[PDB]
Amino acid sequence: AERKTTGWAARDPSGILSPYTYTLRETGPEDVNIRIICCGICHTDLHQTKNDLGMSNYPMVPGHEVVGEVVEVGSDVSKFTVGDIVGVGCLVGCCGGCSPCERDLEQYCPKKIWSYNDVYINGQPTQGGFAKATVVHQKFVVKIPEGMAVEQAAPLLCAGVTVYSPLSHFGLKQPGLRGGILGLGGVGHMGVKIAKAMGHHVTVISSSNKKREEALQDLGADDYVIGSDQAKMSELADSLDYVIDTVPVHHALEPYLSLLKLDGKLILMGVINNPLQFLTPLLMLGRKVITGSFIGSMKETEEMLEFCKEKGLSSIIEVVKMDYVNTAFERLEKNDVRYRFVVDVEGSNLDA
Amino acid sequence: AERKTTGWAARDPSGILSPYTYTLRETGPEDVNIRIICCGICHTDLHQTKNDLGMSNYPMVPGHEVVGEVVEVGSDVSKFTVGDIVGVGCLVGCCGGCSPCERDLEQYCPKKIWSYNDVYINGQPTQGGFAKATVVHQKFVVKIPEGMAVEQAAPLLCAGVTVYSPLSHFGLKQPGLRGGILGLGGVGHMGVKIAKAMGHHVTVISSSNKKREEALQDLGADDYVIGSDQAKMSELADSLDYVIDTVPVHHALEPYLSLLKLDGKLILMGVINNPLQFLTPLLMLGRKVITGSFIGSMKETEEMLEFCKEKGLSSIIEVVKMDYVNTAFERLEKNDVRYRFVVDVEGSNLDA
Ligand SMILES: [Zn+2]
Ligand SMILES: [Zn+2]
Ligand SMILES: [Zn+2]
Ligand SMILES: [Zn+2]
Repeated sequence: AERKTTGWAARDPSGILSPYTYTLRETGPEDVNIRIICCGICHTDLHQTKNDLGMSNYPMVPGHEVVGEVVEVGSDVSKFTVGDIVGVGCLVGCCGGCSPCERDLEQYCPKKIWSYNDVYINGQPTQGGFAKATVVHQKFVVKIPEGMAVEQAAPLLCAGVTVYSPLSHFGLKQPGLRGGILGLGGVGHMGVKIAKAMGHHVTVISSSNKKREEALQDLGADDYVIGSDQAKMSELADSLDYVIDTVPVHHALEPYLSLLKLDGKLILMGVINNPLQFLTPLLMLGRKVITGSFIGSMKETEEMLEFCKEKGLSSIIEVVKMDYVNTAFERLEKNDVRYRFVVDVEGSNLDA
Repeated sequence: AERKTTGWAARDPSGILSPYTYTLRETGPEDVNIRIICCGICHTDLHQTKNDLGMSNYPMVPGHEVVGEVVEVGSDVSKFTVGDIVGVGCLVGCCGGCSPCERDLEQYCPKKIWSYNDVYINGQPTQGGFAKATVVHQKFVVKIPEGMAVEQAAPLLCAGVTVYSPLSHFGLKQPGLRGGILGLGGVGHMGVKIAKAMGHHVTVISSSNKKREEALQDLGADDYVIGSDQAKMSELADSLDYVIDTVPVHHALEPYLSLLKLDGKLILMGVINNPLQFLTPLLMLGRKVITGSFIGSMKETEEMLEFCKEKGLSSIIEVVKMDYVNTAFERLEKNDVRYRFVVDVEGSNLDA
């Protein structure tokens, strides 16, 4: 293609990252060429890296929470002008001609191409944002809002829209609503920020008192309930408009469906690889919903970023240099990060 | 109270009906006193009768698809004028002061009182529509539309709104939609009528070729698929906007979720007493909904009846006299009815 980049790749299920040089494509008519400033780390990167889901193709450059600079723009693009600080999410392509793609629900396209570990329309293995540059179709790039900081808008490109997409789709953008956040991972954490920011009563549900300081002090949730403290669990019995169910492992749905009121939704966003249960007469009891959501579209990623700027959301990111990415992976695995990690990619890896 | 009626009650789990005389209440300020013309039979009546659900209180007069005449009206009622042919559904009371009752979603009230087998606000056991009369709170009575026949509007009071309530709530009243009707019971049968009448492509799904003539000839569904004929089951793989899941026993949800397109709903309306399964990454795949619905409110029962008159729906009812109710129960059990049963209650049971 048109020139080379170096970035840090994984090349076996041990997931240890070391520099890897590769060729980027020629900036085609619709493409946008980006000089990556920083890239965020989150568990997807930890999962594909070490294989885990049994489907990793190596060499693999992670990073899907990308924010950089348009240095070059394809023959047709006009949204972006060179110089613009832009950002790239989990996807880099879709078929553009099926009903999800026309509806601007391209994350739901059957033929979506992922940031890395996939293969693009030209036959090339997609590589992440842990590199000094990337070329991305203009449809999968977003202008990061003006006051917004780069390492700030990078968690927001992944966990931001995963929460804001349902909160916007299920009509839950309304002030007043009562929500539960079951699970305090990354998506959970953002749940308590975007929900609380939309004007919602946010109750964080867990299983131990470890996330009390986090949910109540650092997240500002209105009270914390242990999913096993039956006293307070029953006072909640028909008060919640929705539940953002974030737990990745198998759990009983019925205790959480129980907190829900008439027409209440349980939005599931952790992948439980084993079939979850529900007792059918209780969904009938409250015209309750069991649903799910896969990330966000690009229209919603604009919306969400704009929203967090307006409402001034601020996650507590920890910015590390690229030689630290392996210990940063060890710690993100042992949950030793003070909430999020952002790799400063202008803390470079020059390897021609 | 104020006078006696005779009707036919069940008095043990054998469910055999024989005349039973009892006292109706005094028409209180909000109450409406009705002279029952005809009453429909459906499986609820067959279930409570023979106990089945382990909770029947005897003596028990069935019938919850009631249409009769207001002979007397309480001190405050003004909707109804004596002479009006009215109808009564599954419920006869609710708390009137909780959020479902204010929202006009009274069927979802925690404190709803059922037609029979329950106990009313005055302490009296509620008794059905298999009697020559009943007194009902004005809130649980509906004016049967003008051209509409009495034995016609009686199936419609139960199976009508059970279908029309979700079809109206989930925004599925729109022409064009593709729906599946999984299960051809009573609710299923009405599904294929109200869906087809709203301007939908109706595909009836089953497990054998017995309901072909019924679904295609007598119901006018657009094609029939055996849920096990994998060839045609896979050509349907992302075409349906919704599924009215009507099967009362445990079944795999995932084959039926598979027919659904982006944002497709599976509306469950048969009570599976054992927890149904779903693989969580596929709901995430299509932002698919698993939901349920318990009958309809009274506003929706007006709407629905008015709708079936406008669209001229006509179920094939079989009108029997009250001495036939036991053989009619035997046959409704062996599914020997040419679709619905209606007991002519002006084919009387005088027993003082
Ligand atoms: Zn991420
Ligand atoms: Zn597409
Ligand atoms: Zn019925
Ligand atoms: Zn109520």
